[PDB]
Amino acid sequence: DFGIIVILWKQVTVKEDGKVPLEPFLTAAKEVLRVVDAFGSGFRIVKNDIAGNIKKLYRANQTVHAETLQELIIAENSPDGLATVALLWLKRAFQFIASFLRRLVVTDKSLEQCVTEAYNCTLRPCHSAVIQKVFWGGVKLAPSRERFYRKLHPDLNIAKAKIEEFLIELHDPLCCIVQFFFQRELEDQCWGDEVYQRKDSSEWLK
Repeated sequence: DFGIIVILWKQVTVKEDGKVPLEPFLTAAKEVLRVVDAFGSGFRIVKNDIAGNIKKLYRANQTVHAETLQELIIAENSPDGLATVALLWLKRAFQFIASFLRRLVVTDKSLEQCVTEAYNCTLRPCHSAVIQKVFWGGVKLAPSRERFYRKLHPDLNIAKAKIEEFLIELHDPLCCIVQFFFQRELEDQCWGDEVYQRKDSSEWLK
């Protein structure tokens, strides 16, 4: 039931105030692991990374009881806060996953060049040289575009249709966080996928 990812991210409603709901965002964040599960063990860094992040956000949020991501980060007011460093990395991961899945659903480039350009414009600068080698090691274990699609949903056309709707819904909450971490001067390395990150949420398809 991969399509559930579309519905949960839609629940991450960013209205005019530009705030991201904390619980709808985190439930939906957990369903993104469906992506590293279809990629396989070579995505361990991304899988464990996101996971430790979804968990740490819950752990951090407590006495603060922030309702949205914005309020939670404001309460810590510190680049080294547990929740803030965690969301910086979680966002970077979805920019990567977003930058990746797009290069897969619209362009005709291989999955390999896909993981490369995606990584190259997001997390690569954030990884020490030794960790970059672990990631490239993991890309050696990558499926082809078709096996990737079929591990998400038995029917290729649906899996593809459903990643497309997902990317549409992940867009504003993720981009709200991206632009927000800069307002707080917390992002100095990861720029992400400029196209996907352009204001419109369906533009990147054309």
